[PDB]
Amino acid sequence: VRRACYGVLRFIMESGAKGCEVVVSGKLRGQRAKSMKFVDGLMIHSGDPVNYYVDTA
Amino acid sequence: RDKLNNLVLFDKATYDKLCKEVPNYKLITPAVVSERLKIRGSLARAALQELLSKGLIKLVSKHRAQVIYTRNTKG
Amino acid sequence: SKGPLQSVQVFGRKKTATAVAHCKRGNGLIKVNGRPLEMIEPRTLQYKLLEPVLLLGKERFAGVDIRVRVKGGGHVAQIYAIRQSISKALVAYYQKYVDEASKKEIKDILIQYDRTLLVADPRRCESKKFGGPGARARYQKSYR
Amino acid sequence: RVQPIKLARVTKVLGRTGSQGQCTQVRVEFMDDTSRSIIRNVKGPVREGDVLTLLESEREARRL
Amino acid sequence: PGVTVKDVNQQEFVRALAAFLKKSGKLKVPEWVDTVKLAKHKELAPYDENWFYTRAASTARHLYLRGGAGVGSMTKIYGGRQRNGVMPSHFSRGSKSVARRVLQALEGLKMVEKDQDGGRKLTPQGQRDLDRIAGQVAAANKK
Amino acid sequence: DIKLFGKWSTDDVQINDISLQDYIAVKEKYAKYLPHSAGRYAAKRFRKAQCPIVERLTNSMMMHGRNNGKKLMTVRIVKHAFEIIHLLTGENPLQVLVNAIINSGPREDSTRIGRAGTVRRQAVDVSPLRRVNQAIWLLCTGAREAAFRNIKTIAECLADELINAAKGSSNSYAIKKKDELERVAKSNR
Amino acid sequence: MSLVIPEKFQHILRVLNTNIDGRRKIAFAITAIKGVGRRYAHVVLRKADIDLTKRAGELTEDEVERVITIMQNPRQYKIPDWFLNRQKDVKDGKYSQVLANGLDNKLREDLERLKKIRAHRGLRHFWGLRVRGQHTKTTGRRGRT
Amino acid sequence: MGRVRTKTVKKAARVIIEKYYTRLGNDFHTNKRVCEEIAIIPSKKLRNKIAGYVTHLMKRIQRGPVRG
RNA sequence: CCGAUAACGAACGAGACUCUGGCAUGCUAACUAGUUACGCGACCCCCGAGCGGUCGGCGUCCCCCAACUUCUUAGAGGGACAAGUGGCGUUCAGCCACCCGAGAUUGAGCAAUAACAGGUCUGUGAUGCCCUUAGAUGUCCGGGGCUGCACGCGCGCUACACUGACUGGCUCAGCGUGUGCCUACCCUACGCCGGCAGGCGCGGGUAACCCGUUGAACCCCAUUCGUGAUGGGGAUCGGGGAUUGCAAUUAUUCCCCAUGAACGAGGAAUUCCCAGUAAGUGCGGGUCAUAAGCUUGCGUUGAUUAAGUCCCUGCCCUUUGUACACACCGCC
Ligand SMILES: [Mg+2]
Ligand SMILES: [Mg+2]
Repeated sequence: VRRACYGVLRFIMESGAKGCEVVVSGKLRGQRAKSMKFVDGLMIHSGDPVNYYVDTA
Repeated sequence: RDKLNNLVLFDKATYDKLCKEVPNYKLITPAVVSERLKIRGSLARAALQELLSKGLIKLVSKHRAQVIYTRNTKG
Repeated sequence: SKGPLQSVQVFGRKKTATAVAHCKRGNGLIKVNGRPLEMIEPRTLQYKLLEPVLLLGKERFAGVDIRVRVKGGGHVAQIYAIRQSISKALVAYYQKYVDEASKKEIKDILIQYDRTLLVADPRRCESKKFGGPGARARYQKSYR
Repeated sequence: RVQPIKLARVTKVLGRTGSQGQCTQVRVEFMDDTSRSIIRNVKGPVREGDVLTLLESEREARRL
Repeated sequence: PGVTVKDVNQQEFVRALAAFLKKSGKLKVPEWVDTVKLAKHKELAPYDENWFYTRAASTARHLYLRGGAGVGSMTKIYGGRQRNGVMPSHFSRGSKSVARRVLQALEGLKMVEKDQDGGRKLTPQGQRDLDRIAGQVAAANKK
Repeated sequence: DIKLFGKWSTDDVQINDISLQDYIAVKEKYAKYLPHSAGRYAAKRFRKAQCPIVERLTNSMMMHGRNNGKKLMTVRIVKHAFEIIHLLTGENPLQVLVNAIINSGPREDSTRIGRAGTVRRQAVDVSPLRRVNQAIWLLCTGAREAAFRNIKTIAECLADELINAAKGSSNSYAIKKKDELERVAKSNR
Repeated sequence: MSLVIPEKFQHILRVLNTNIDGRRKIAFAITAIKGVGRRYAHVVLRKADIDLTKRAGELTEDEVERVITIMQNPRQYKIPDWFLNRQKDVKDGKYSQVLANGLDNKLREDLERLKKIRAHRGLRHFWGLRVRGQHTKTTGRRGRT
Repeated sequence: MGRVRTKTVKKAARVIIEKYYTRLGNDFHTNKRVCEEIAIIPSKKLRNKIAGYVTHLMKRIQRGPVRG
């Protein structure tokens, strides 16, 4: 998972963008669920412009 | 202060008092005359327009919620 | 004789109640919704309607015919819309038909007594939020 | 033997007092004697220049 | 001397015209007028015995202001406040039959006629009578 | 000239002490035909001072659920009350109202958060604005208390309250509470 | 005319099996009788042709019994059939109206009818619970504590 | 009160003055038209705030040595 | 934010942003919106007014056979920025008052890093694991109950009255909705019967066209009641009539006639709130075959108090002490 996320983030930044963030949540490693966030570049969260600036999947 | 058992119909002992002193003071209103004469108040309202018909008491307001009368001009 | 095209239609709005004062040249006459100014529903607040003609005299209204239509709001908002319409139509009439020196010396009389006769009230209402029964009041919460 | 009721005029506003702001503390001067001046505390909103009554001669004055 | 019902108090006008209909015995009064209530929301019977005349006067004055209004429009106008007992109060309309019979009787004197579309309006005869009655109440109010 | 309710001009009234002339608005500049004006007086501090006192009383006369927006009923109540006091006294109602305000304003009060002896521990003189506000509020509350359950009406209760406060009788609720507040403040000076 | 009280004015009146107050208006004084309601009074007086503006005690002796028989015999004076109480009678089908302790014993007659047939409503009435299906979770505790 | 500007409007105002000082004066209505062509400002509510701080700075730059 | 500054160069959040409200007699426009004027009428007024008054009566996109967009609708734009003056300020960032202005602080949405063993596997054909799977925890049908009542608490609705109740007249709003893929079920004008809920026949409307000029409530004006648990209150309960459905009993709801109970402003305590605000009065929508004492957006009438504070309850930053780090509901 951690290698794949780094590869995906590298591909996204190489395609050309101001920033990207990926969040993976679930039963990683042990039974206790843990969430991993890999964020880089500029990344807004608030206001109207986020709708036509970020793509959420 | 338990009950007031006011008068719904005049007896002579109240009507004679009505004839002389009711048209003798400025602020004559149904509530004031009711508390002065121990009358019901609907009777006061009726007698007040009877005194208006007699014409010795003037009206000022004629309102649905506050009717106000007065004595005649003297001096 | 029959000089035409001397008339204005000036609106007055107050709390969603808008009133248009059709000011027309003619005999001194005032009517709203086809009804005389005195022959009107709010006998208690009749003085507010009489206020502009009281402060300006029927002499300034001699060549003035006013027909006011209202199609919105409540009752007292309707009153305020009507009186603001009368005042605004009169000042517009004096502005665009005679000298604005006269228009100014009639404007200042209104503005020195009641500025609402010339400027509408910005307040209308406020949105009610989903936190309580009112715009700002909240539902009574308890802890036990 | 009884002190008569007198009036004093506010000069300048100092600030609030009473650990809630429920009373404002202001400096006042006597209209009877302009040179005569004290500082008092008053409840309710006060702006400068207004004149307020005073039943008592001198009550309290503290440096916060 | 032009007198219009809109130029005087309507509340005095309805009394004035109710007096006219009271003295002019042409109203087709049904037999249950002493029993029913004017509205579903109204708890108590009317106090005045001439309430039918008053309703006829009021609806004549309303048809003067605007025509074409049917019985549904009449009962919507004459609706009021239902206290709903312990439930929060609401709005309710009046009795349809009372307004229907008042309107029907208004054809009897031939001052209200049905329209080409829905509802009924005033005849020119009624338009004459309304302002004719308005003239005397205006004269009384002035003097 | 203004003829409030068509009569009772504000030209003939005066304020006996200069401590209240700045706030009472019975002057010709603050003279109004009718005590009903949406003046937005609550939008800023000290803006209610220039508001007419009659309008202030009209606003403050509605309380306790039943009356919270019935301004027209309040205006008719004030009109009838002023007519009644004019009948009972023979002079201008506005002067009676102003005198009632002056004789009802409590010149001192008391307030503390520390451990008070009886009610409040430190006595403090009030502002003139608080004087006027408490006078109007006390008059309204006294009229309402008098008329809570009895045959008398609001206009007449307001009338007797104003007359008692204007003359000074120690019988009006407003002046009674005024004397009580002054006595407690005097005890806890 | 706001005249004086007549000498033959009764401050209370004995009607049927109860008493009313002559000090109040007639149309609400007669409502003191069990079974006689406000609308029922305001229709029987209109059909019995009296003046509403007068009080109770100055009704004449013949007028009292005239009102009594008017209320007691509503069918034969154009009172609408839908204005009564015991309409479409549970026992004898007659559209009658009862305005006395006859109403009380008729109500008890229906109550014991329900008890004898041991219906749901009868059992609920006998136990003192609610009968119309309203919730008893948080109300009706005054009758117990 | 509550009318303190942010670096977003402060940085832009300083830059445009020292790039276009010969085209600016002490009139806000003039400057707000000046800022239109020299900068693509996405917001009407921003261009006038940008111009307003310029006039505040233009008063001071004509008097003394401002940091710009 | 200015400033200093072992920091520099940055980024997120706040802000900036989007929606609404507030001025736009400026523009574009309008028979699914109107306004003025004209011509017919209809009535009043006629002594005589005669451009007298009213008309939500009829016409002027019945295609040549009036103009206009103010009022109505919605786009493009503008307008407000501490812009100007005076005062305070390191005269820096900024603060106060005031003129002119519609507005000199309109409300919302969005909303960082990180975390909670906070809630939902009863939203999903989101799902691991476990359970069951034919006498089933699948699935259908009949019935019951989820409402059940010695008792306690929470959110609410109506009340205690006269600033009222009732009766009659007068009279003004805005959100938003209306006939169906399955899916049956719309919003209602008018006319007649009945008192009523309702019934019948005719329409309009898939919609600024019809309901609907949304003739609402409160409020306003007149009448009666008259301080009496009373004409305040309408709880419980008897009987009768309709509506919904296959089905109303444990009353779906609604109408009418019956009784009028506790309640006379409610402790110890406690909630929310600064202007169109609270509060009174509402209207729609949601659930709906029938349904609102609930909730949600919008209207109407409309305040007293205050432009401060750490006193209680909490929060933010710095310093400080720590034997706490499951973090003071700690440890001991
Ligand atoms: Mg009775
Ligand atoms: Mg933000």
